Amino acid sequence: AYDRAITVFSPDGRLFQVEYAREAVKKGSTALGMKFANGVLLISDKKVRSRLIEQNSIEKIQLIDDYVAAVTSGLVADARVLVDFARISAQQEKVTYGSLVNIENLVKRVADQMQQYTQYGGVRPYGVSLIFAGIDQIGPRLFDCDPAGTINEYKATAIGSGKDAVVSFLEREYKENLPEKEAVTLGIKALKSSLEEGEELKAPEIASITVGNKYRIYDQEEVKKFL
Amino acid sequence: AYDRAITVFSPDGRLFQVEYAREAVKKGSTALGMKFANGVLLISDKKVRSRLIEQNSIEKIQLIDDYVAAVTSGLVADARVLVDFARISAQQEKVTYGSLVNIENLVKRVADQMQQYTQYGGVRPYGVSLIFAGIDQIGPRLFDCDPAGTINEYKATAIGSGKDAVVSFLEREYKENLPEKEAVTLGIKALKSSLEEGEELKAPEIASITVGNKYRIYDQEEVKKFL
Amino acid sequence: AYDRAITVFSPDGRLFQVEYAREAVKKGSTALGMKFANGVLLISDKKVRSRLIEQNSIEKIQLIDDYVAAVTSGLVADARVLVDFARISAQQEKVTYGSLVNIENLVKRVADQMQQYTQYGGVRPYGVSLIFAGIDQIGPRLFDCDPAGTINEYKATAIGSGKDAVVSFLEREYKENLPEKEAVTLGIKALKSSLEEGEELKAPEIASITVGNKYRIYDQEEVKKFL
Amino acid sequence: AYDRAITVFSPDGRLFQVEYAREAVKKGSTALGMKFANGVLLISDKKVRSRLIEQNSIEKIQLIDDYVAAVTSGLVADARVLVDFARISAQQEKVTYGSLVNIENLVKRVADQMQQYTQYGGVRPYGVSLIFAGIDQIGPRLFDCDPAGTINEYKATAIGSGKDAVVSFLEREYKENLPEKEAVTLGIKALKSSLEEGEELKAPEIASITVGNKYRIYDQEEVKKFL
Amino acid sequence: AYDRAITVFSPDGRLFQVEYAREAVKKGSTALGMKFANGVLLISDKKVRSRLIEQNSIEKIQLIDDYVAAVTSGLVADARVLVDFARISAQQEKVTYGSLVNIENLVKRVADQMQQYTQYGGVRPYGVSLIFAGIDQIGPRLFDCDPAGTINEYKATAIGSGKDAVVSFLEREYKENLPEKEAVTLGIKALKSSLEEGEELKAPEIASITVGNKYRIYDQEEVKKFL
Amino acid sequence: TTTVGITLKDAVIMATERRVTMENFIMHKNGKKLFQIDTYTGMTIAGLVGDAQVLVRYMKAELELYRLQRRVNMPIEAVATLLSNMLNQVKYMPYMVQLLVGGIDTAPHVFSIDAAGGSVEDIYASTGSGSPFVYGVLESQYSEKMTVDEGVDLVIRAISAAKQRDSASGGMIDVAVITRKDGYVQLPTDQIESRIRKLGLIL
Amino acid sequence: TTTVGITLKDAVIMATERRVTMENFIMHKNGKKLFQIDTYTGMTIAGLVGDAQVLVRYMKAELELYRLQRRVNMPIEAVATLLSNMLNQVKYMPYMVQLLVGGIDTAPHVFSIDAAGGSVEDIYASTGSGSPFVYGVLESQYSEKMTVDEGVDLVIRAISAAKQRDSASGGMIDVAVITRKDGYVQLPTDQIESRIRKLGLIL
Amino acid sequence: TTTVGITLKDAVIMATERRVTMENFIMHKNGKKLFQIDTYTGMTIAGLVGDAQVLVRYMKAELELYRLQRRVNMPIEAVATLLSNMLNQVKYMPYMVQLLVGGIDTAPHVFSIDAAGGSVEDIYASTGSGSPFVYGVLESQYSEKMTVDEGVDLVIRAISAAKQRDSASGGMIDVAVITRKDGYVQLPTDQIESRIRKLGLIL
Amino acid sequence: TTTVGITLKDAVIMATERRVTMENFIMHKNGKKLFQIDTYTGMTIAGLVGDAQVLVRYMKAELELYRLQRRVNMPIEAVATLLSNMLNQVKYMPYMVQLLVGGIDTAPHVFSIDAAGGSVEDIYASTGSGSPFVYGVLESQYSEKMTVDEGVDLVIRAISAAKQRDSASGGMIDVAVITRKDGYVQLPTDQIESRIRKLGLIL
Repeated sequence: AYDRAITVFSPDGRLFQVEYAREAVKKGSTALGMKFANGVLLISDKKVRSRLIEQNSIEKIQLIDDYVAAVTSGLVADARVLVDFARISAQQEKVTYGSLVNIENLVKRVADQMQQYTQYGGVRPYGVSLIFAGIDQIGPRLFDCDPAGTINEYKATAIGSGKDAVVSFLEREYKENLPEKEAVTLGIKALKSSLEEGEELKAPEIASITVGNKYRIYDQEEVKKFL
Repeated sequence: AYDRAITVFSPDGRLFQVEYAREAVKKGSTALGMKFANGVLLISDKKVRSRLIEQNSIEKIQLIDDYVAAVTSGLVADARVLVDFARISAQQEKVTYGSLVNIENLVKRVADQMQQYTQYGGVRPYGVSLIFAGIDQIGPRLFDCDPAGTINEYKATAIGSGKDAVVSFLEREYKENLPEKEAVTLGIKALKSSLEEGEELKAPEIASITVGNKYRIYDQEEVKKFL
Repeated sequence: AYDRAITVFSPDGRLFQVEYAREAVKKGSTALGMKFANGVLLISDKKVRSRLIEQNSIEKIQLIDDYVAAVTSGLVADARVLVDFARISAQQEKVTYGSLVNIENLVKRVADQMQQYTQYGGVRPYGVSLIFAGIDQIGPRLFDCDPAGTINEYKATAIGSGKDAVVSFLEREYKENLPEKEAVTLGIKALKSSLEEGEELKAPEIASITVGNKYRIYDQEEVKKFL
Repeated sequence: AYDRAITVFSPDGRLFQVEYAREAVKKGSTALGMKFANGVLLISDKKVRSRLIEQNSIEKIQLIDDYVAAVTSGLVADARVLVDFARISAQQEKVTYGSLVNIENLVKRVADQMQQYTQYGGVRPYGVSLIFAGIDQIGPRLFDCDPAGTINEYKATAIGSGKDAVVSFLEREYKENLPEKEAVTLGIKALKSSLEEGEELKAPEIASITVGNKYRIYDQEEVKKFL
Repeated sequence: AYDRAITVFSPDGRLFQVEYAREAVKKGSTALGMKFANGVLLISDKKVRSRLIEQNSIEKIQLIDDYVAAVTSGLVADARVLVDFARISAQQEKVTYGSLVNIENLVKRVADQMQQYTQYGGVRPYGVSLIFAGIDQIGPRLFDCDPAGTINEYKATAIGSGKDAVVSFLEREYKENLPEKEAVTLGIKALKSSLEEGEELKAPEIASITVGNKYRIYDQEEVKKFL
Repeated sequence: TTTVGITLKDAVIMATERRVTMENFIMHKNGKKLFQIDTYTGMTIAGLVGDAQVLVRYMKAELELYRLQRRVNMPIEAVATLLSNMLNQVKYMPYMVQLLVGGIDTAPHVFSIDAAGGSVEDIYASTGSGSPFVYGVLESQYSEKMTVDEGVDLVIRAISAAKQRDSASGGMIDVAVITRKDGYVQLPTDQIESRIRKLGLIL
Repeated sequence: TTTVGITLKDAVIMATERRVTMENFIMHKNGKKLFQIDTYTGMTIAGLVGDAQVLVRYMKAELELYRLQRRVNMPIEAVATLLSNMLNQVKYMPYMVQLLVGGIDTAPHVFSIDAAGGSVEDIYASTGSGSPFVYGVLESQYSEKMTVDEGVDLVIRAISAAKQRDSASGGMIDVAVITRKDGYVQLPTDQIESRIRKLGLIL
Repeated sequence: TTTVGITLKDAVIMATERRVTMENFIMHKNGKKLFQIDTYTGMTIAGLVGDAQVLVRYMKAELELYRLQRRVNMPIEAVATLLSNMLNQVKYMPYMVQLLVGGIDTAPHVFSIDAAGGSVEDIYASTGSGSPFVYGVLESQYSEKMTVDEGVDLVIRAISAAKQRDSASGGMIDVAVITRKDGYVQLPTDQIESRIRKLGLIL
Repeated sequence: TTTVGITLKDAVIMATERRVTMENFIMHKNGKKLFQIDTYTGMTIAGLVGDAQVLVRYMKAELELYRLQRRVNMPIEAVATLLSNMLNQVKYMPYMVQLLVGGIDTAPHVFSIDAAGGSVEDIYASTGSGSPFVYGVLESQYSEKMTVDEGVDLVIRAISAAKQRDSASGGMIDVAVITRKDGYVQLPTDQIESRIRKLGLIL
């Protein structure tokens, strides 16, 4: 009915095509991000499909530069095209202005790219949500972006399948300005609260930055210390 | 039937697609605007989705410059694209003419952008209404704009879910040339008359300007003084 | 059937889509225009939706310049886009030729713009009729233009909901070369003959021009003198 | 079936969309044209919709230049767009060649414009037939052109509702090289033979041209002399 | 099913839309062409719709230059557009090369124009077959071209309604290198063998050329000598 | 070349020489530089020949299309504004021409247009190579209280002075008087020779 | 050519000469260089004629469209900014003109715009060939405590000095005073001749 | 090079030399500069060779397409107007050529077209390097009361004078007479040598 | 023209002259060359007037749009990088201007940009015609241990030296001090005249 085209509103004024693209997000792995004292971090689960897969390859935390990073969930091909568009947009802003002063417009350019395909006929939306985390001249920023293009800045969030659970636990447990070790411990406990027990958390990716420093990926052993 | 394309009139000459886009406006938060003595104000409710949301972030009152401001209701992604188009259009008029002398043509450029997508196939309308408020060289102006593109200048209005309530209370209670404190008190009472009792008004946003001054956002405590 | 596309003739050779756009015209307010001795006038009813509406704002008589004016009926967003296209076209003719010698080609450019969208797929027609009135070097001209693009020059006409009734009253009562006061009195009586009795005529707009003069809007008190 | 698109042949190889556009011609007023001794004439009936219409306005005989004239039947908005295209095309040929040597290629350019829209998707045909009449360096020419684009040169013809009747009477009564008064008398009798008796012919338009002269519109009294 | 679009093959790999455009050809008048001793001729029947039609006008044999000629059958508006495209293409080849050395590439350019519209969506094919006849530097050439674009060079052929009958009689009676009078007599007998007896052949058009000469239309009396 | 246009009481007289060169080398002893551009207005040519004939074709076409679409003639201010916009839309591939368009609508006018499209009114004007001579004699003898006959005599005396004192002008003078009553009427060459032999300018 | 514009207490006076050349060869003894551009502001012309008349047509059109869309007049800063952006969007196929636009909105203004589009305010300005002379006399005699009559007398004395000491200027001076009360009023030629004969500048 | 075209009573005679250079260095002692452009009209060439042959190909094509679409020949005013619009649509990558097109429709004509596209009628015309010589002899000997034989004798005397007194012209003269009765007929070289030996111009 | 910008301890002082010429012929005794470009940074102009005013309009627009979209001011390195990319995207239809943008974000800065878009920092800079004079006095007297009052006295002494020893500069000096505490404050002309009369530079 009001259902099989991006350019058709419902009688209640809804785009079911966009909300179906939002349903595509819920099939991805759970990732989270949170602000802490002078910094911000990202944590991400991974499907380990087999033992023949490379570990040290396609990773759910992607750097956008040395001062913006991002995690994705949804269709992985769309997500890779999005992260590469975000990287090109960041480098264009660096050519034009010498530096990236607000992450929010990098998020806005990515989200306007995503909104543009919820409107014109002959394209489909992007079935991906993203979380951006980084330092700019305002401070630590943390965003999410969704198939509609809606931008939200948060203290902490998730995306993916266990998102609701990870939100609800943070809806009981998150505090501002934690030290970094405590913030990661809270994040790992949050990610464990989304699993269905019996099932156990294999080694997740964690990135983080503090103000005045550059980027920092935990290697797997530093992650093992918190499991 | 006459129903699933923007380019098809009904046998009564209606575009149901546009009115369905107007039904998207009714799902947003209630905002209002009103003129007072030498000035104009905007008040807006907010959905506070969770406690993990940032307060000091994406806000329902948006500045278009230092001498035009706006509130939106409807699809938030479309609304953000609209506010950014309005900002770029205002800055283009400032490059061309040195100043913004009438807000009405900024509203007209935004509304022609909205009307253009109620006509051409392969695009959908914008499911957003806007209220513009500001000072120009004519005086205090206050507008609304809708998914059809229809422009109206008012003394006072609302948009959003509780619009029909907030208009009706103003249809009993609005007077011209109130002092600013009385006008804001009338607006807060108007916004409370749209709630379903038991449910109480959390902290809303209020902006306002008087002639010869610049912009002025109330912080939260100055808002608390009227609750 | 032959029904849901602008580019499809019926087996009798009709475009039902265009005639549905003509049915859109009948939902607007009634306006009329008539020629009198060395001049021409326009009269227009208005929906006053509430008491919170601005009176001194969006008006049904619009100036196209100092020597062409126009009233509209139908979709108001389409009608505003049309009046602005007419203004830009009049100013283009003034840049090219120094003056506007025949109003008829301004009407022809607007009507060709309207006819162009009764033909190409992917656009809808304009659901608006217009009446143009003014002085040119031929004399007083008075036109109407419709969603098909059909141009007709008249002694007197109406557009809108009560159109037929008004036309029928002029079909009994109109005479050429009346003085301006008698012509406006005939027009007000014509507009009253389209109402359903009990319902009474609130303050309408009236504009008029005589040869060798410029434009002239009656203010509300001068209109009250004829009610 | 084979029915609702211009770009689809029937199993017999017919375009029903084109013939439906030809059915639009039959709802127009009857006009005729005929050759006589060193000249050619056009006669046209008119719908007089009301007494409030201007007589001295939109006329069924239109001049294409001081040596080509034309009458139309069908969709009147399309017909006016066609007559204006024919005028622009004649003036382009006069720019290029200094004069119009053959009317036939003016007719061919109009007919190719009409044929181009019986082929490409997303446009509809032109629901108008035209008769061209004039003097060129070959002699008096007389044509018709139809929604398909088919050109025919004749001694005498009609278009419109009574076309068949006006053809059939000429199929008994037309002779070459009549003097002009006899030819117009034959044409008025032909136009009267298409009416349904009781209904009487009000004042029609007649134009005529002879070799070495420009056009000559009969005024209404010179027409009254033949009624 | 596999039926209502030009771009859709059948499960047997047929284009029914093209073959329907070929069924359009069978509703036209019968024309034939044949080679004879150092020359080639064309003969064509005509519908004489009424006695009011001009004889000396739109003719079924059309010259493409002084050294290529053609006859058509099918949609007459399409056929006229085709003959004019063939004339422009012949003149382009004469600009480029100084002369027309092979008629076959003129036929190829026309047939590629016809093939191009049996492939792209949004256009229909040309419902016309053509026969080209002339002298080039190879000798006398004689072709047909169909809505599919298929080119065939022949000794003798027909197109139109009676085509099969005219082919079958030539399938019994045609010899090479006849003198011209005998070849025309054979063609007239062939054209009479396609009629349904009782119905008699009114005056047809015949053109012909011999090597080293130019073009030569029979007038009507020279045709009457063979009836 | 030389042109002349005079506005007087209810008429406007425009006349040219007829000698076209196109080289140094006078080549055509009978050209055409006075064009009727519409049933009540005419145009004179004083520039490069080909560009100006293209201009005359375009203005005939546009004014005829105008009269057809509006059932009234174009005003003289409108045709000069149109001609100025045409010449000024392209001035870096420019037309090297000096146009002079005269005519009557409700009052007589003669407007001058340079190569850059500066339309300007004057009660008498002249363009071309032998133009300052006719400006001299029209400065010395012209009065606005003239009739049509005194006007056309003044015009023939002017162009005769320009033919006597300039190389580029010459040939048989042709004159057209445009008035509201009789419309646009170009004088036959017999009356022109009659006025030349009467005024004592023949040699 | 010469133009002059003076801002005084609540008024602005703009006047020009009327002599257009278009050659060396002064050709039109009565041109038009003072244009009303809107009901409370005017514009003066001191450059190439055709380009400047195109500019006047465009600015009349844009300001009339503005007043129609907004139901209020355009400010003077806005019209000079618009005119500067117009001249500076194309400067490599440039307009060779010196524009001077004056008018009153809530305070009188007269702005000068060069060929490159440098809008700049001044309390009195002048453009054209005979411009340094009127800058001399306006440097020596102008006071901002003048009335309208002393102002228009100063303006006529200025343009009379420029007509006396310059070849390119000349012809009959035309003056228009634009004030907020009576609007834009152009003085008739009888009052201008009266002030010329009164001030002892007639010869 | 040299061309000549003469309109007389009911005929038009056009003749050229045949010597093409293409360098200083005369290179082709037998070229072709006289082209039949349609069954009743012809065209002569006096410019750059390649551009002019492109022009001849285009005009043959356009006039043949015209005769096919309209079943009648093109008038001479129409072909000169067409040729002028063609040369004047591109004049900044211009054709350096001087065209001369003659022919008969209901009255004989010969029109001259310069490189800028200035079409102009004359009763006799000539183009090319050795053109002023044939203008001299056609100014001295031509009368419009001639027959066809006196006309073609005048033409051969003209081109013989141009061959005697000019370097760029030369070679065997070719002449074509176009009349309404017999159409376009180009004289064979035997009759041309006969007229050369008869008129006492052979050396 | 002359500009000057000085970075000292927690402030930046930028001042210009006000005399615009636009000809040789100094024309405007009170221009405007010191522009506030954002609530904590300003820009000075030392080139062609029209191009530079277009630059000021564009930079006001872009920085206001920036502050609106990001709720924070733009850094000075970012605005100079933006301005350099703007001037260097078009340098073959170039802007002939010398820009100097100063301001404070967390530390004061004043950056110089040439016509080719070479942004470079310096603790004091100057542009314009009378620029080497103020570079001389700022080389001789400037110390980075100054206050705001000693700084603005140094600036007025500098521009007074440039007004004394240069033709292109002149007019009334205008100065604006931008600091983080009080923001961007332009000194009124009364305090400027007070410092001129105090420092013994008035004549």
